[PDB]
Amino acid sequence: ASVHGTTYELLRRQGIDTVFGNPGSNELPFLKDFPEDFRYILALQEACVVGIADGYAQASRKPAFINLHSAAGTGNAMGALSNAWNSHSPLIVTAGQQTRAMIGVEALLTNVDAANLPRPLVKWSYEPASAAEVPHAMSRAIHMASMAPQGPVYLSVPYDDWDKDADPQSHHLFDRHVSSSVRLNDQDLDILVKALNSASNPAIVLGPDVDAANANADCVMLAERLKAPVWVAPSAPRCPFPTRHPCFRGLMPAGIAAISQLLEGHDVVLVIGAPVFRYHQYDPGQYLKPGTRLISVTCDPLEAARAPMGDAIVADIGAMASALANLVEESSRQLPTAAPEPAKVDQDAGRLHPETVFDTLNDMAPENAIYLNESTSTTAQMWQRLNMRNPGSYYFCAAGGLGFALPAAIGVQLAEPERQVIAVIGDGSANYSISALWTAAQYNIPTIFVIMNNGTYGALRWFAGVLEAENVPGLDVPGIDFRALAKGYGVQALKADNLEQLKGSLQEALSAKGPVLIEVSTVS
Amino acid sequence: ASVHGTTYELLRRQGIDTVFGNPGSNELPFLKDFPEDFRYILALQEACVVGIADGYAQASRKPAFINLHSAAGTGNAMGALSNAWNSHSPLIVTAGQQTRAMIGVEALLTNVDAANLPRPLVKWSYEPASAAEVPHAMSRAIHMASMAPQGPVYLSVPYDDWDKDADPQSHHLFDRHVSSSVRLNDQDLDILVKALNSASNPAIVLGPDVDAANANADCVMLAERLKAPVWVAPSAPRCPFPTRHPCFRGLMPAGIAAISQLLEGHDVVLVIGAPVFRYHQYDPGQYLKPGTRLISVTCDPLEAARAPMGDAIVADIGAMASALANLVEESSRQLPTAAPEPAKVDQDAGRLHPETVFDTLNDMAPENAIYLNESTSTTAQMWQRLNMRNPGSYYFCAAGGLGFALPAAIGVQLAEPERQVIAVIGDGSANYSISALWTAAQYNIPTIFVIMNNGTYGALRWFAGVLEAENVPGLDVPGIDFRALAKGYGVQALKADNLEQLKGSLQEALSAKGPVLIEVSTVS
Amino acid sequence: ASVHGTTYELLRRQGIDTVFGNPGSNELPFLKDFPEDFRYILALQEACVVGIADGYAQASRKPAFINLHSAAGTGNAMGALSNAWNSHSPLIVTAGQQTRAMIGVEALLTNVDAANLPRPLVKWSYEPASAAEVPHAMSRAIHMASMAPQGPVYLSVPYDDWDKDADPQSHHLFDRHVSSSVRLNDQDLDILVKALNSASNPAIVLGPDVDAANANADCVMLAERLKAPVWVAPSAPRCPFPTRHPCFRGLMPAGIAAISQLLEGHDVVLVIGAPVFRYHQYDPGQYLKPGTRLISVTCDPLEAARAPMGDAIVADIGAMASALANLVEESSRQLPTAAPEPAKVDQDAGRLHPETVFDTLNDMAPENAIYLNESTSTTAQMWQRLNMRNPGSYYFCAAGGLGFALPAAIGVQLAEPERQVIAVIGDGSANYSISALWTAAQYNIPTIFVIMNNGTYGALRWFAGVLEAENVPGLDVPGIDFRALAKGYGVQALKADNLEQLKGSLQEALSAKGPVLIEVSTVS
Ligand SMILES: Cc1ncc(C[n+]2csc(CCOP(=O)(O)OP(=O)(O)O)c2C)c(N)n1
Ligand SMILES: Cc1ncc(C[n+]2csc(CCOP(=O)(O)OP(=O)(O)O)c2C)c(N)n1
Ligand SMILES: Cc1ncc(C[n+]2csc(CCOP(=O)(O)OP(=O)(O)O)c2C)c(N)n1
Ligand SMILES: [Ca+2]
Ligand SMILES: [Ca+2]
Ligand SMILES: [Ca+2]
Ligand SMILES: [Ca+2]
Ligand SMILES: [Ca+2]
Ligand SMILES: [Mg+2]
Ligand SMILES: [Mg+2]
Ligand SMILES: [Mg+2]
Ligand SMILES: [Mg+2]
Ligand SMILES: [Mg+2]
Ligand SMILES: [Mg+2]
Repeated sequence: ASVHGTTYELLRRQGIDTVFGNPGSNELPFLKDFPEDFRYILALQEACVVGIADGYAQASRKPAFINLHSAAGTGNAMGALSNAWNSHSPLIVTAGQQTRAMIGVEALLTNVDAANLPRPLVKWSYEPASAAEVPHAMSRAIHMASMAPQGPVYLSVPYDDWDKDADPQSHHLFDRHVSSSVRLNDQDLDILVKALNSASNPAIVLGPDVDAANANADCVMLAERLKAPVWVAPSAPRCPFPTRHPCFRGLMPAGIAAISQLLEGHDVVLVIGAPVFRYHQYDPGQYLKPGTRLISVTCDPLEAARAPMGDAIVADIGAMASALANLVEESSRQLPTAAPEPAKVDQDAGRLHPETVFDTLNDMAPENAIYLNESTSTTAQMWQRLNMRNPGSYYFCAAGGLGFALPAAIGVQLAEPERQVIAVIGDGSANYSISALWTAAQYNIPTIFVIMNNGTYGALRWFAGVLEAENVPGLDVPGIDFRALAKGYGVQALKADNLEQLKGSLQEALSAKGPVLIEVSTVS
Repeated sequence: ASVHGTTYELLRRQGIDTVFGNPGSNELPFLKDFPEDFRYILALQEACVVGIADGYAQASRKPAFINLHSAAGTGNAMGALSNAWNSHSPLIVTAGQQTRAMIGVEALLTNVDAANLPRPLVKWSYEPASAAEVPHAMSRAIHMASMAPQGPVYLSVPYDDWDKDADPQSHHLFDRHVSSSVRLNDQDLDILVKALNSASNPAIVLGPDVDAANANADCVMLAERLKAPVWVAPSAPRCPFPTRHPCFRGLMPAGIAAISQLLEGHDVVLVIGAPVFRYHQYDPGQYLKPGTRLISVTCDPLEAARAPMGDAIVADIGAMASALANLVEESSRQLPTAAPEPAKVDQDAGRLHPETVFDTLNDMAPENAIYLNESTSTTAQMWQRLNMRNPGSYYFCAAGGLGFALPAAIGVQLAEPERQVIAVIGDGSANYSISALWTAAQYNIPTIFVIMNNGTYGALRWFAGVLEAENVPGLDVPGIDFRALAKGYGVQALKADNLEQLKGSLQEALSAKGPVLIEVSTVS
Repeated sequence: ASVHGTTYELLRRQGIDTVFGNPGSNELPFLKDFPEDFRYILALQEACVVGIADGYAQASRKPAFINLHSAAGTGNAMGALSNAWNSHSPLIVTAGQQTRAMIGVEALLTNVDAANLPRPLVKWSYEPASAAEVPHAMSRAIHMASMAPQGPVYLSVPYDDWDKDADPQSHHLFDRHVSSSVRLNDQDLDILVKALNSASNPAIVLGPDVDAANANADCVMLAERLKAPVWVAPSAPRCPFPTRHPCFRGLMPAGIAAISQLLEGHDVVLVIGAPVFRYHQYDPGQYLKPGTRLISVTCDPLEAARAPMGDAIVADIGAMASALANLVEESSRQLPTAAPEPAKVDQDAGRLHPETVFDTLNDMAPENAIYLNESTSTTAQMWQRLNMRNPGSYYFCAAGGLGFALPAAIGVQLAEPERQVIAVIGDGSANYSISALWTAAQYNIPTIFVIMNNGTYGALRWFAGVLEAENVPGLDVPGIDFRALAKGYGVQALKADNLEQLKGSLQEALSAKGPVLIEVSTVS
């Protein structure tokens, strides 16, 4: 069989039925005779292609397959790959290369030294040495993306390879299964369990790999047994815990001093599925104050190695959370009391406070809504004001790279047609991947986009305060008409200039059959 | 003095007065106290930032300075860097890094293994080992970008470096001059001149480094003296010769067979400032037929090494073109006859043929117009139908990466306020860097954008023919309203649905004070 | 024709007739049917292979061809490649790779991600995508190594490629010539010449690229015309000037302060063919004192960019030295006074002072001897005490990596059979590449090896003084019998335990027909 036929058979046998792409000449021999059991999702720029695929992979908890055009297409996607690396997203990024005989003369569209292009943002990067072994290289890519710690991989394929005969041993690839579903050996697990049972004032911190593993419910059980407060680790890309559960204590600020203050007094701190820690802002102080032992469970050796404190165990989050939840004793300590309800902020008949927007969303959205956040100055309020009961309910750019949420919201909605996706995106952030809107229109993917328009890069004004930076250019973005941008790409466009309009526009959007963009005038 | 103060002094002393950027926290300590003799040009996404800077650099024939945000911002610009590499654009790309103390824990916005990120698309990539040596690193970056063969470079700077004391010997950097303005030694130059003088039927092929060097007029003199036909090398990123000069024979098709047939019969072919050759489509045949000797003058050792045929000389294009033009004898052969005028294609009262669009542009645009091309199915007709008499009159994505022309047209217009820039961009290509429109509106940069809307990726339909590729998904882009997109970013939007409307809209756009977008309905 | 046949034809047509190698399975399809007009030089370890080839290339002023075994062979040679990079040695390093079909499974002897292995120590590194284009890749490698600035390159070739059919257009590669023989344009050259003519107290500093270009005689004329003192730039890999010419001022110490003190009072300093500057030890101070302008002529853009001071011109050293020597005016100033003769140090009838050894060598060696230095604590004395009148008379590890001189002395002797090579090597340094001795015995290459045995890493004891480092382990190397090592590899072994024995052993060695090693007992 041809490399083309064999490769699509491998993909379908490994569970893949969707190609996210932006096409070019080097990809036509791969895309031709596109099989009837596959679907192609076109996006108009490669940051959008990868963002959509990323959302889809994160929500589906399965690998997503991408096809880009040579160096220029790969290059346009590299900011998106930076986020995918930090979120451990299983992305198989393929890019078409020139014919083997043209690479050395560097014909137009040659991807020069291709394997090096996406580094250091991929787990594995490769250009096969022969056409016949392309299916083997694709198998390697699929498994490298899917094994813990999951992440993006890159495969560059010369376009003349697809019509060649595949290695006739390729069929052994089709049904290979690779497991990383491992947990600490019994002897050492029993020791850890005794340490948790012996703690007088334990605390738990959860990161995004909990939600990726769907270990949320096991973490709820563990927190209830230990009667322990639970925080989400800073710079959170996902939500690993029901945010109105009595044990929940919210998002940790991404500051060294802020976090060691929160942990003080807790004799054992158990961190599960997070780096230790994804700090951000300048906030100097102690990593960990005296009297606290930290134990980290992570799926990623790189995280375990770089932690500045604590013991670590490298294992599967799902398997470890399930084991701990079922082995620890039920403590007779008092169960924590829930955090108080957020205060209502007064809202006059003018521009909307972000607190008003989140309170209104929480009042009106379905209880299984999925939120994406790229409204960078309002994250703390978002976490306080949205009740997110279910797994898979929150996404935020895991490497801080803007241009994630708008396309990712489309991919999430494609993966989860039964759950309403609502992306809350600042006016600045919306531009990075604005053309992704077209894909929602074209494929009638009913994502709701809430644009928080205050005319400025607001979070950068906050950082300017922290960093004592005055006379800084480039912080204001006046003169963008988001309803016109939405019309440009075929998406229904509503406005909300006051609270009454916000309520009406959301009511309408939640009743719509296609995607809807709401431009909200928010306070500066 | 501080690293901040010393670095701005180095930049101004080296002739830099403009920063193209999209800001973030790691860049605030660089951008604060922004000096009064500098200007900042904001763009909304980093492919746009780099495209604008690239157009500015290419048109101004001087380095452009860029400031991006860590890995995510750098990553978003990597497709743009692929084009810049191929066009030898002197781009100084700086990116802010986390504090030195935070890199090791990989805080959010740490650019991990930063120097490797932009490779292989840069000449030089570096992260300084100490704050005090940041000015030295910047000096190295400036000169690496500016020396032949010019190209992009990358410097990653931890944000805590800017407030530190600079090396007190940094002042030696300020006025360093580095020259690569070199040409072949007299003995070997005389040998080359004799070979040209005795050729019976010479031909000349010119590439983009001729236009970069402003060697165009010297090449006209050389062609007139040798009485030689002149072609532009394939996949042309720039125009190196007056396109209605009698010697001019047009753009070479980017095909191996096509080019060897054109050169057949010419005993000596002199290639100046081009790779040998930037082939593209599948078009197998001989590189060079018997009876022809090829001599290449290139500024780039990499080009010289990879040519499949001919002798090469690595030298400055300006210096070599000037020397040759002034040393060769005047041949008594007949001057080549000018190419025939293109035929006027039949045009009814409906959608526009591209030939009609180019004929109308050529009739109406000023003689010193500057064109950019990202209308990928219409390039051959564009070259035939636009009379471009002056240097610096044409730009096309040098690596074939879409998303170049829209932002680059803004940078070119900023560099050349006295020359009307007209970007001819397909409906597909327009989306890659659509947000760049905002920069033209905000800074009132009066670029004209002509969107050729035929609803499809037309060039990919053509490639599908050559590659015999049927049932290919993703080739159509219906449902984009470009007038609404322009309104979204504050750019005046006109329509042209037929020839009368095209004439009217162009007359208006040529009389406008700000940027204008014209959406032209073209034939499928 | 086969890839094998075509590749050997390319090598011979490009002037290569010698393969330096250590063989393995992946190289047998290349080495089989070895052409009768080629010679193979075997060495027993790959650092030795590369060092021998390096000496041969440097002395012959032409590229040398190397064949190593996969990753392990390449890896064993990487210290040698570090020296080759710094000396701009034109080395074509080929390494055999596994068959294409086995690279992806990573069979034993697969060179994984091969092109990245030798980086950053090579100008170009590549693994061809198709067998048919291996001759093209070899052409690229030859020209990349040979173009200014010359340096090592790497090509990894799957072993199944050699028997495949070569691209039948490969014959266009055979006679390609690339010239980098360029110099500054007339206008700017005349400006430089006027600045040199107007200088009141010029100084000249010369580096290794002068000797590589055989520009030595032109630099002598330039110095005589300008009546200027001449230094050799620090950490000198080669000798660019007659060391007893009256202008010669010796080797610059490799310290920042030391060099600015030496240059004080000189209004113009012209540096030719050197980095500015290859400092070594800690010696902080001013790079250049006020009142001194520095102008650097270098063949290497990387050197020009990183200099912390001065103007620079990137051009061919041969072409520029010849041009300047012939254009400058004869100065009316007095010629510099020759340096005084070195003093004779007291020498008893016991162990030899190094000064005694060098004085004796200078008294006895032929005037056209070629010296190599890897006696690290005695370099200053060697430069003061050896009269080297001719080009090509001195080599020292250009990156400071020990293991160079012993093998390189064999390659230099192979390249220059009419000049006696004398390598002066410390007892510590001798061990790094000791097995190279076998190649001298086997091929009867009559190098003389003078081992300076003082039982210690003496230069490191000096650095420990500068760095105030006490209680350092590993500085002594007692108990090595060099006469036994020489016998081990079949090289005649003599001793010199006092001055009379040194005189006798040198007289004998200079009359020998094969290689000779002399173990000299030197003071500690
Ligand atoms: C690709 C990329 N470029 C720039 C930044 C820096 N970024 C940090 S937040 C921010 C402002 C975002 O503004 P907006 O989306 O309007 O939200 P606000 O801060 O106003 O709530 C910027 C530009 C980034 N993180 N990623
Ligand atoms: C970044 C990037 N992605 C994809 C491609 C492949 N590309 C080749 S031409 C083309 C179609 C462009 O369509 P349009 O601009 O409408 O012009 P037309 O071909 O219709 O004239 C595409 C998508 C590319 N070259 N660069
Ligand atoms: C590969 C390598 N390893 C270690 C060193 C460090 N090196 C600097 S000089 C020196 C001592 C060499 O001793 P010897 O050759 O006996 O000469 P001496 O210093 O005694 O004159 C050492 C080990 C080096 N330069 N290169
Ligand atoms: Ca067990
Ligand atoms: Ca905002
Ligand atoms: Ca189109
Ligand atoms: Ca000249
Ligand atoms: Ca010693
Ligand atoms: Mg409305
Ligand atoms: Mg990279
Ligand atoms: Mg000359
Ligand atoms: Mg390496
Ligand atoms: Mg003997
Ligand atoms: Mg003896």
